[PDB]
Amino acid sequence: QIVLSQSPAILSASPGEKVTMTCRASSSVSYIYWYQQKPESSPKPWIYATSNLASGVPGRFSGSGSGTSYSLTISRVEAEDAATYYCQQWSYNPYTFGGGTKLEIRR
Amino acid sequence: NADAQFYVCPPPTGATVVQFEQPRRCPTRPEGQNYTEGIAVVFKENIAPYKFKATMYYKDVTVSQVWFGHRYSQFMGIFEDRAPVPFEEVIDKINAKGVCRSTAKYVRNNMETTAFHRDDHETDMELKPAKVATRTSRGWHTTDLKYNPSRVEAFHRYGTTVNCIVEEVDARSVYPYDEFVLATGDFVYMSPFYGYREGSHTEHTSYAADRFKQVDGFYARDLTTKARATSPTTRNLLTTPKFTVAWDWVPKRPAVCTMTKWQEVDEMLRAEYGGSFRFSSDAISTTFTTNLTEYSLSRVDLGDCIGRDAREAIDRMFARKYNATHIKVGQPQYYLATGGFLIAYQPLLSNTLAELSVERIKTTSSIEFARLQFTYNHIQRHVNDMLGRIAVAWCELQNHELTLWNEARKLNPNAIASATVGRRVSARMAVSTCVPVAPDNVIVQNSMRVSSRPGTCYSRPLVSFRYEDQGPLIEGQLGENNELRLTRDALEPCTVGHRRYFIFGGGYVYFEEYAYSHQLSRADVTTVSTFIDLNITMLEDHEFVPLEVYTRHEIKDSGLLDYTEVQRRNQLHDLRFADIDTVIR
Amino acid sequence: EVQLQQSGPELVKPGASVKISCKASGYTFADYTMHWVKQSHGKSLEWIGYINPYSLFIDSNQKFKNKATLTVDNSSYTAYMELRSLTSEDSAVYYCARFPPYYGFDSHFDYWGQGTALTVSS
Repeated sequence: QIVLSQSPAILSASPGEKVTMTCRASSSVSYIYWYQQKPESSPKPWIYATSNLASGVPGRFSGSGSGTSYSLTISRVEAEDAATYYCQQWSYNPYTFGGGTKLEIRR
Repeated sequence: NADAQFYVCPPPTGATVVQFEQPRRCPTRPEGQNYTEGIAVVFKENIAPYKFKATMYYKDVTVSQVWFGHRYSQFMGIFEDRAPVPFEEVIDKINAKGVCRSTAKYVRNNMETTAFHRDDHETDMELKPAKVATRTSRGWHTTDLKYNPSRVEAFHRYGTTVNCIVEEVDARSVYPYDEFVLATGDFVYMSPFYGYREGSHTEHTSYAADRFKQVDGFYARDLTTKARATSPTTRNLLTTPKFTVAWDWVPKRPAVCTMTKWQEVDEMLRAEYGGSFRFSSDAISTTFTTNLTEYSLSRVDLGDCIGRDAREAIDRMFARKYNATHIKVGQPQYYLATGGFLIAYQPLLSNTLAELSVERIKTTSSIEFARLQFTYNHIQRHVNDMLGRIAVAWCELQNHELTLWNEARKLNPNAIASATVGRRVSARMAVSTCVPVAPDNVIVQNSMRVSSRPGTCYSRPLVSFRYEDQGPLIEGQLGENNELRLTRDALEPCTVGHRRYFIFGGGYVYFEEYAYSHQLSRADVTTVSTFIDLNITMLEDHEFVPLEVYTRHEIKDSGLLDYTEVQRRNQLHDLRFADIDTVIR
Repeated sequence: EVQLQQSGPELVKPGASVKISCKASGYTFADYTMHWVKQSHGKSLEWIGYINPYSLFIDSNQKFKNKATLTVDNSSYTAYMELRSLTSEDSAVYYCARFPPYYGFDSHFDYWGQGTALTVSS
């Protein structure tokens, strides 16, 4: 099974700061797909096809990458931008999800 | 008779002694080439394309412009276009129900354009089979008549025709398999092995990502039988600006090979000499030549067919002939032969004898050097074996005959020494030689009678001779082979019926009852031969003329239609039938 | 709007079998694939498999071959996941998810269920 190591495991951010989170893959993948999960709630679609933004996500999010290295960036982090972010792939059977990167806000 | 000389040598007494040469060391026969019995599979460079099946889905859009005169009607223009069927209409109309909608909607010249069949409302039309042609694949369409507008006099009118065509076509790709072409003549600038899954996204595409989709769990429904398939497949669907093509996704490695199996050799002999291996096959009459080191199959790009086809063919050829008589020693070995041939060799050993950087290989089109290497080596090894056996027999005969030459020296040392020095000599353990002077003009007496003692008479003819003409006549006696001795000492008792030939200067002298009768030629006595005949003739000269079964002008004329010649005729049309220079104002 | 109502039995005995449902509304149930994922105690997300309601084609994780079976009710517009031989490590929140019936660049889990929470204990 293809593995998606998702660094960092936990990142702390102050509101306004530009932050970035990585997702590197064991083998080359065609695309990467990002999801947001807040507690006691379902995951929601966030970034699809490595760069495209899902319906209703803010324009401060952006994605980048190809092959085995992928990234998610926020231009200025807001307070509602505080959850776990999962990268997943479907290029191989089974579909796998990364370990998650938890985004914490400073106050 | 004067063609023969005469000779006088004294008694041999001197320091000139001579010995015969002792027996020589006869040559040892060459030992012979050691072979290895084995099974081979020979590979050539693949020149065949990769062939696969595809299906095309497009719409023939035709809009015509008719002017309606008083008596007649004239086309003012006919616009023909090929529209791709969308992805959703291939999946949900054609594969689902066997229908295609009567509207083409597609992007053309950076504009979304729509076209309604018969300029009417949209409906779903049934795909029915095309009219049969010979040596064509299957096809389906929705309409067979063009739509032209109805007559309103002195107006220009327009009419649109939409025909949804589905065609099965053969698709061909060549290495590095970045592209393929269809049977229509349409290039597709995508690898046949491209996909979003299983690592296939490294393959080439020059199309945007919205043009390519993949369907896993695809069940094809036959358009004639209306029968859905029982096993699923993964379909690639690519919309181009003129058509959408569909094909099965397969992995690239078990589909493509750079080499192809050419010959299966059940009896391949391997010989090692001169720092090389020589792989001879007696069935196909070739010998291949390689280095001692095996070739690594990891050096061959896309070379997974080689080990599969070799191990399968070797196991058949072992289970057909070598089942009870041999065992396999080791694994199959791989060698690169001169001319660009890869040899997969399985060594065998008989049950009696069992006491204890990536690159492309280019093959040549002519195997004639390996078949000339076979025929030369097969003749060379035979003529060297046979002429070597004659050479060991000629040495053994000349050593064996020396015993017969030792017993013949003691009998007649004059004739044996004169036959082994190269000059007439006199001889008497070693043997001592002397050279005779050569006289001629000899006279022979008529009487063999000894007058002094009447009860005896000489055995050999009396002669008188002169060394030179200014010297006295020397009395002597005729000896053996025209040797005139100096003494008259060959006495014998007188007998009855005395009749003798004696060699006297290129002919025989004949004496009857001790009296000179007459001289003879040698062409009077019957000749018997001591000799064994041997009639060897030379191999004559032969001339080899040029000979071909088809000249290169014949193989190019074998094609029905030549593209260079049709385009040279067709593009000369305005230079023959029009005027490209005149401008009317 | 597009909604995936997901309810099932939530407290179950070790060595038994449960069936979770995901009712679909707001879209044609037959032209999208229904996926199932597992989130155990906030460790990760594991994909189970999917089913196409039209062609009944199933592609599954081999980790769950002796564990899950998937089926649909076409007349009821509900998908089902049946989890057999329940041990305690099977205790997780199970989600249902919608996905296109093809692989393009657009193909992603765009709608989710709220998640049925399973407990294997006594």
